[PDB]
Amino acid sequence: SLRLPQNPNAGLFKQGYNSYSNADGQIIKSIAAIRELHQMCLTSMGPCGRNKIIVNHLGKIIITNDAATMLRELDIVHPAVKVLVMATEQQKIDMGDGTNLVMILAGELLNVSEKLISMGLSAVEIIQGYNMARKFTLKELDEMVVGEITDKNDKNELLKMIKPVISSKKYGSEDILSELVSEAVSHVLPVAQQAGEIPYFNVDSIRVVKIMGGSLSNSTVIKGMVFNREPEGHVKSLSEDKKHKVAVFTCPLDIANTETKGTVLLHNAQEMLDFSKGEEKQIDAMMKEIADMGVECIVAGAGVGELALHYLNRYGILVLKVPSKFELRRLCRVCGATPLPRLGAPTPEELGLVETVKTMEIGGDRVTVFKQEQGEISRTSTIILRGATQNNLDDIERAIDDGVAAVKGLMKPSGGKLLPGAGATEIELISRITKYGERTPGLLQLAIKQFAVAFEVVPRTLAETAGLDVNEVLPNLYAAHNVTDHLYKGVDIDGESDEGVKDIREENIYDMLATKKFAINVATEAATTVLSIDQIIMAKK
Amino acid sequence: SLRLPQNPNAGLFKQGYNSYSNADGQIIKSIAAIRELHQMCLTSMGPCGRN
Amino acid sequence: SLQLLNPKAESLRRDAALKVNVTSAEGLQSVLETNLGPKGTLKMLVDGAGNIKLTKDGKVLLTEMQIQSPTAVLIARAAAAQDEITGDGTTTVVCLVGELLRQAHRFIQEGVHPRIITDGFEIARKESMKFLDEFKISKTNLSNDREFLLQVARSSLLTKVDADLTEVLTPIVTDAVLSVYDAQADNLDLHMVEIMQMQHLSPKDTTFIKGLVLDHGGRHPDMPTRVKNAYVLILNVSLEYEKTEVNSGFFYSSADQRDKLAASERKFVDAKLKKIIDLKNEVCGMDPDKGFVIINQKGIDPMSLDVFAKHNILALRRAKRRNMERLQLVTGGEAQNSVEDLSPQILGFSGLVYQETIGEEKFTYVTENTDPKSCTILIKGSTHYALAQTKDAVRDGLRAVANVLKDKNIIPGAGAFYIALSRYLRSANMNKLGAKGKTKTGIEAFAEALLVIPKTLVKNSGFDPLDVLAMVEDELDDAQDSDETRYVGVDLNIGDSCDPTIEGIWDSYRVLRNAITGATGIASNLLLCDELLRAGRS
Amino acid sequence: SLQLLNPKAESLRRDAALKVNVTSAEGLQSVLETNLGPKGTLKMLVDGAGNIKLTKDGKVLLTEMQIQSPTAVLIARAAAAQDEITGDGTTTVVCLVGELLRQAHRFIQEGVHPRIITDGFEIARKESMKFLDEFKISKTNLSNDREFLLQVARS
Amino acid sequence: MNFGSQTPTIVVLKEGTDASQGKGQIISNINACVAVQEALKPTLGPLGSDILIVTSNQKTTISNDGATILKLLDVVHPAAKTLVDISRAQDAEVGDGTTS
Amino acid sequence: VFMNASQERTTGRQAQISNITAAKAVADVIRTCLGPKAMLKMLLDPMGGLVLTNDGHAILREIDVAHPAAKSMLELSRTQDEEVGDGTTTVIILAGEILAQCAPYLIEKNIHPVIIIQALKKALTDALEVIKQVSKPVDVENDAAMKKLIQASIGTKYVIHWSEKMCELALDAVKTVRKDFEIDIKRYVRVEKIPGGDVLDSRVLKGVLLNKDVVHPKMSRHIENPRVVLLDCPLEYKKGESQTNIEIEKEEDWNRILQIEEEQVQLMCEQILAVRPTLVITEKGVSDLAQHYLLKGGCSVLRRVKKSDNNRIARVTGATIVNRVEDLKESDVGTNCGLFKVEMIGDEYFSFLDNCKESGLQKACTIMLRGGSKDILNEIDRNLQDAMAVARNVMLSPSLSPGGGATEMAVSVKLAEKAKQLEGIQQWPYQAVADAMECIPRTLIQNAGGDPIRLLSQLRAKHAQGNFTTGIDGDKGKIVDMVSYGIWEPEVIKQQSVKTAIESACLLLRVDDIVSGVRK
Ligand SMILES: Nc1ncnc2c1ncn2[C@@H]1O[C@H](COP(=O)(O)OP(=O)(O)O)[C@@H](O)[C@H]1O
Ligand SMILES: Nc1ncnc2c1ncn2[C@@H]1O[C@H](COP(=O)(O)OP(=O)(O)O)[C@@H](O)[C@H]1O
Ligand SMILES: Nc1ncnc2c1ncn2[C@@H]1O[C@H](COP(=O)(O)OP(=O)(O)O)[C@@H](O)[C@H]1O
Ligand SMILES: Nc1ncnc2c1ncn2[C@@H]1O[C@H](COP(=O)(O)OP(=O)(O)O)[C@@H](O)[C@H]1O
Ligand SMILES: [Mg+2]
Ligand SMILES: [Mg+2]
Ligand SMILES: [Mg+2]
Ligand SMILES: [Mg+2]
Ligand SMILES: [Mg+2]
Repeated sequence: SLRLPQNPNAGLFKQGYNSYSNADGQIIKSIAAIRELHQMCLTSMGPCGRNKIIVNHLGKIIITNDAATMLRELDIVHPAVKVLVMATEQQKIDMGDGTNLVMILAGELLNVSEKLISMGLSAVEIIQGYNMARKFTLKELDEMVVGEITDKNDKNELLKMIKPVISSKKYGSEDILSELVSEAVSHVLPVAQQAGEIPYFNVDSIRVVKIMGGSLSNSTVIKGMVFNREPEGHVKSLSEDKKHKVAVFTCPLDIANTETKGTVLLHNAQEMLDFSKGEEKQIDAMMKEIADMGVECIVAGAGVGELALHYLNRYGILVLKVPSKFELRRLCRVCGATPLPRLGAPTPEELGLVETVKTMEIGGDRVTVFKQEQGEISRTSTIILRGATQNNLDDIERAIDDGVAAVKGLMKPSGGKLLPGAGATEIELISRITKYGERTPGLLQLAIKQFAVAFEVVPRTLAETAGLDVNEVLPNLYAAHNVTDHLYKGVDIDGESDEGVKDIREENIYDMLATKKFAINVATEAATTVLSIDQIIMAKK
Repeated sequence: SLRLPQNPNAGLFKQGYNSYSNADGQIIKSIAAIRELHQMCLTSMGPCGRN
Repeated sequence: SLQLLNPKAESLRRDAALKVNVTSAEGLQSVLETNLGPKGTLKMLVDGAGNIKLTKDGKVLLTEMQIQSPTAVLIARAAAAQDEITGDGTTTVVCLVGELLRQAHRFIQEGVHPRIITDGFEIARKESMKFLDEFKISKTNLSNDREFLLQVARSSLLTKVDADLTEVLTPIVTDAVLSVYDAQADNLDLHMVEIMQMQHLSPKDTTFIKGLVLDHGGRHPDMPTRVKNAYVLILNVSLEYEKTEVNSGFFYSSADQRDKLAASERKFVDAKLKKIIDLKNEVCGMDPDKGFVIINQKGIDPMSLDVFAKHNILALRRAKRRNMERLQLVTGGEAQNSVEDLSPQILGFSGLVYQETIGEEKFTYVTENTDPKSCTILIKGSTHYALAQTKDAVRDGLRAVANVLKDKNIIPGAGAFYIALSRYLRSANMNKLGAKGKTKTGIEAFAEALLVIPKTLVKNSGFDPLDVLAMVEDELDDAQDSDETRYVGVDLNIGDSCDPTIEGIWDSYRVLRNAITGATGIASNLLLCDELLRAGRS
Repeated sequence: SLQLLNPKAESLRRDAALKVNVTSAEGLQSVLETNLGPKGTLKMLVDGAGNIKLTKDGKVLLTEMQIQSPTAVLIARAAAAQDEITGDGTTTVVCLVGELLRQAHRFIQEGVHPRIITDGFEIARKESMKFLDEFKISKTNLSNDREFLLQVARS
Repeated sequence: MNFGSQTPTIVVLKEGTDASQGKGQIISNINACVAVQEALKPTLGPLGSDILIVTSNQKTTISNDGATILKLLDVVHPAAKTLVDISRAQDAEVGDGTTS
Repeated sequence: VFMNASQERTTGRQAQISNITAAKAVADVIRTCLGPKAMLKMLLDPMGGLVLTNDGHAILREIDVAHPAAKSMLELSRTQDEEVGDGTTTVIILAGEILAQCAPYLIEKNIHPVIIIQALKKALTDALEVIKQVSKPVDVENDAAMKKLIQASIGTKYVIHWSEKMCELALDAVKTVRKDFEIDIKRYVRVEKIPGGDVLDSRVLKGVLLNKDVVHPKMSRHIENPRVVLLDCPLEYKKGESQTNIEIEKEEDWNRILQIEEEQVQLMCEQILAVRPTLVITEKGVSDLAQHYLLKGGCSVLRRVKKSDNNRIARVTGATIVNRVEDLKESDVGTNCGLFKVEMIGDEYFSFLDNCKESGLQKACTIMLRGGSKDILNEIDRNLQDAMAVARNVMLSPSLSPGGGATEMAVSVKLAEKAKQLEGIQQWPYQAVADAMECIPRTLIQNAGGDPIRLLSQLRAKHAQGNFTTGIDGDKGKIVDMVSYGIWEPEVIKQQSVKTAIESACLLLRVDDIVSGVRK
């Protein structure tokens, strides 16, 4: 009676494998395990959300409130959390907006299922309850859109899209950060009377170059690109040359050599005297045809030899390394030229135009300015950030990346429209799901009623992070929808929130319709997987 | 395949307990164990026996 | 959820715990599977101290060998308590509990709840009690048949030993229980029969003695070894150095007083010796032919042994406490504590008193009594384990025969009781029984588990257990329509059936009644246990 | 008598190895029996690298999880060969092997020799193949109807 | 149903990860910045005093301003690195008042 | 470092979450131990024994649980046992669910614990009135009504097969100990067990069962009218508190010392023979010299007796314990003893003392039990203590509460009706109490194998219209009424379940931080 039988299955599989199955654990146990990371995201939600410091094993510190970025650098042993982590990764890759909503909504769907399983409701009927409730949710989101806009052009129309996204991240800056993104989008879009057929837009058109030092208000928008390099051979001519042709060469500038390793073979000394001047006049012939075409700038991705740099310095031709290939195609879009691997001679149709180039120090380090005024740019821009700390500017770059991601999600489909924010949409969905359960009798009513309860976390998080009571302001919000003016009721964050009612159209805080549709589908599927896994199989280490 | 089941349900008794049965040649090993001390007393038998 | 309550704990529940009771009881039954039956295997136990225990009793195997599995601990405590009261049924309960768990385990895998399975065990067991009244055969003790006690005693003897030791011990046990039966009808098993281990000759030379035998003998040479007519005087008072009460002591003024005070130690000893001499003055008639002996419960001072030597009085010291209670049954006298009041009536009588000195130990033999009220059994053996093998074989045969004289009924053996319940439980209408629906299944698991014991008997004989029971069921089919009531047994010699009444195979009534009742409660509590955990402060 | 050949050699003879084949197959079946049917359980395979795999098929489960018990290795290699040609039947074969052993193990304890037990398997299997020809229904695939292929593919 | 013996609970975060939340974490983050400030308090002003710092390589470096002082010592705690960034940003952009 | 402190300090909401999760795991183990179909739990102690029972009291007692909050749930087991003895499993399951069901909030609503506690005090007061209204009084003088009442705790145990025999043993044991208000105690009830035998042969016998055989062969083992006298002093020679240290000058003085020791003990034996007792019981050891003069007069000698058994012998025969032999009188001699006999059992001897049965001091009785093994005896003994404790509540409290989960569900319906009428900030903690009360009848469905969704939905609907006696059937898992179900339970059991569970939940809600291993 001292020792246990050890079970016969101990010899089966291995000792490193661990098993969690129905009645063996999990079943609202593992749901209580993700509540630690769920509470982590609850404090980071909203404009009052709290950033979180994460130190990776490498030592790099990433401070942000984005759930997709935080869960990426964290090593998590619990497997079912990765279902929620990978759910937030899809939100950042495709839409790029709503990562915090997916983790919070999917976490509450597992919390409201705690009462369902405790009542004896099998997980088979729970999956059918959320699937039928998700289809009814997506169908009711179209009738609530008052923000349908056909423009997507004027800068003031972006104040209802880009600005509300920036309001949450780095709430300390509103008009400063919104002007940087709105001006960068106006530059990358082509100027035309009517542009149809869904003009192409990508996240690579707007870039962020972070420079240490300086206030955020001192930041500006540059149509070109700002890279940190060392110019060589001469000082720029400023505007004396006006528009100058820029030739981008993929291959380096040097006498063409074979891929195989060659060497010089000299039979007699007669070829030795001509070997010195031979390499000089050979490369000079290809460099002379470039100066005849009026090319003041040459960009060669690979390393340029000193023999090629000697000739280009006297003619006043700029040389820029650009080691990275990814940034090489970005300078080509500024001037609008064609990258040429061959040397040959520059053709007029394949050469671009740059208004001016200058070398200045924004933060004390010399950088080259590609800014082009009056010129024609296509899908290119940059945003120079000025900040005292490097970690604070890290989330600002992600806030800009999330701001331009909304433009990509707005432009690519027919449209993203708008939705009322600040807890206005989440409360309206509660009355829709609640009444939907009473229309169809059955055992699924328990899963439908609890599906609407999980929508209460979003509007109260704005009140919880504002230092407000969720038993007063939140219950008084439902009475404001009693009945247009009843759809615009929302959560107020202010010392004046005691009334609990602030008009949303005053500050114009709106959310994308396509973002909420993609966030609910991922959050519902993520919570469905946790409830659909009956047995867990682990491994050693 | 790497390690044997090592006689399951053997925890019924202490690890020091061993079971030997007439099967598996143990009754032959018991007789062979007698011959170890049997030859000791064979050379000691009789007036010519060795102490 | 136990890992949150305790940092380190071990637990197994549901299917993990269901394999605990089934598998652990399967390995324990397999050890005693080859034990059951007269042809069963013989096991020897050797511990780390060097002791050797050689017996076929299943109780010695459980007590000597430790068991780590907690499931078998419940079975070991149940099999041990079965041998305590009934002297039999140790290996029977183990085969019942271990098999009933496996027979009910097949339906647990089918989805049947354990409770409704255990509920059918009680319904099926209560019918075995109602059938037990018609199954038992009444025996009247007024006939005083000696042949009946011979066949019943051989049931336990043929199992433990072969026919060589059975023929020797059969009349010994019968002659022992013959004096147990009295007009009072009260049967006292402990005082009537004892087991005394002595190594002499061979174990097959064991003989029966009609009077008490003691482990002590005369220390002084002049004490008569053989006394024709001896009067046994029971003395529970000890003559020897006392505790002296904190040892106050003597103080002498002169050297003449030193030896004068030393004689006071013999003043108290000789005071009680004069009463024995005065008692001898009454029995002094025919002193050369007769004799006077003294048996003391406690050690006697060697200073006083020379007093009994001059009077030719045999003295016995350091006797057992239980032996003092039997001196009234053997000799016929009474016990005497204080020597102040002595009478010839309390003196016993013996026709032969002699002592046999073997080695350093000396034993006193008493026999030839007029109306002896008790007897003894002298166990002889070649080796230390041979004394224990006969001790466990005779003692288990004592309770078997003693339980026969308690009641008026006797149960036939040879598996006739287990086969009869199989045809009874399977052919009984379920409307008469209180079990319905799924509870009908639990009764079938109890009836099938009872057929393994008659099959286990055949496994030791080498014959196929399935083919030998085919002829048993075919005989009971035509016996009901032929107007003939006959019990069918199992004969392992010829591999055919037999009649327990003609062959003489009988089993005690209290053994099978307490075995089924005991085995049912063990297996029921194990099937109703869905979790096994270990927790405690150490 | 095996230790006389090698000191480190171990063996289990007669019923000692028989209890292993019945227990190891029953333990492997008990894990994979919950995956049989449309209502079956869903297993989550998590290795040391953190990869998550959700499948109800026994081919992937037995491949990712190494089996220490030699008895269950025969069942794993048999279920693997079943998935190669037929692409289906991994869980079915595992449930049959463990059941054929448990049903036959009950007769072994009754004194039945395993040789005649293997005879009853081959004689009854050949009769099942003859019944398989009469039980099956021939279909006409020349029409290329969708409704017939939708129900078979949905199952 | 279980594999064997008992199964221990799986910790969410990796074993060895230090995580703490609530008001006690912010106070610990502020005390990390104040402790670094205690060294730069006497350095402020024309009468301020220099700080002698020896690294693990036994390389002697003396700097009065707080920009180089924070570069010599290797900062671990995250909140204390914030005071290092503002010292290097003030040095590169302007270079005066890095201590203030 | 500072003092003894820190390490990892759990603060904030996660300290209360750890208190809820750990306390919830306590009720999850015995969750299957509730109901008539409840399973069993085998426990392994460090001493090497075995404890197999379905009672949550004995399960949580031997299990060692190391945790600040989870140990508080272990203390609740002895609260129900020592005060009542029935309902120990219900309290742990209820208190475990209350902490989870009444306080999921502060993870969400951030409601202060004291605000919840103020609602728990008002919910406990209203819960007592609901139980008083659904309780119908029952006559305590009806033997047929007490038999069905004892079977309430028997229906969930293994003795339900013998329940017809078990109610005969529990009714006669409580009625005998009852003294006329009607206060009884189990200290005089003997738990002594007999290994082996048939359960039907077990019966409650008046008197005290001794394991000791008569000392001398001439002592009569059969006496028609035994007369028992209790002696605390040993019959041996008392040395005294101080050493005697006799200085013996003459050789005749030493023999007188040993001669008085025979006469001094004889003097104490002659004073005993004045009342001519047939049976003499001595608490301490007895010399072999004292038994002779007692045998000459007819007195019987026995082995030394523990102090616990001396108190029960004096109650049966009416004897008074007499330490001083000189003060022994005929008034303190026990009389009215039915029979004195000794039966042979292989383990030990057994001595029987029968009462003549014919207000005075309460009578004592022993309960003989014949089991199948040693562990089965310990299980029925725990079943008798739970069954006999039910008869103690009905005598002191004639009120009779509804059983079968009808008490907890009746409160949950009344709490839900008053939750909407109360409104205020306390409506959430007050309504959450009703959700924890319906978990106990929900466990009856999970153990029976039914659907708790459809059964509990019809149970709440039929509770208002049909009657307050509607409850869950244990065996069939159907909807039945306790009137036709024939089994009821006292109100004291239900009152202790509601009070102990709520008062314990208020203690765990007030915990802020937890520090382990401070000092000893
Ligand atoms: N100044 C403000 N006043 C009131 N509500 C605000 C303010 N700024 C942001 N919010 C609300 O806070 C919420 C933050 O949501 P957010 O995490 O940005 O959603 P997503 O995860 O889709 O980016 C928004 O829905 C917005 O309505
Ligand atoms: N010589 C025999 N022939 C047939 N059956 C026998 C013989 N000896 C014993 N048995 C059977 O074996 C069973 C067990 O006997 P025994 O070994 O004395 O009890 P236990 O097995 O409980 O120790 C008895 O019921 C009896 O019917
Ligand atoms: N001549 C001065 N009179 C008064 N205050 C001064 C004078 N020079 C410097 N200070 C003050 O002393 C502070 C520290 O100056 P210093 O240590 O020289 O450079 P830093 O400001 O970079 O630390 C400054 O904030 C300045 O206001
Ligand atoms: N046969 C039954 N059917 C339904 N409910 C029952 C039955 N027996 C007991 N109960 C319920 O179980 C609860 C506890 O009873 P019981 O198990 O006897 O005590 P404990 O839980 O302390 O062991 C009681 O409140 C009662 O309502
Ligand atoms: Mg956002
Ligand atoms: Mg026997
Ligand atoms: Mg398939
Ligand atoms: Mg300065
Ligand atoms: Mg009870």
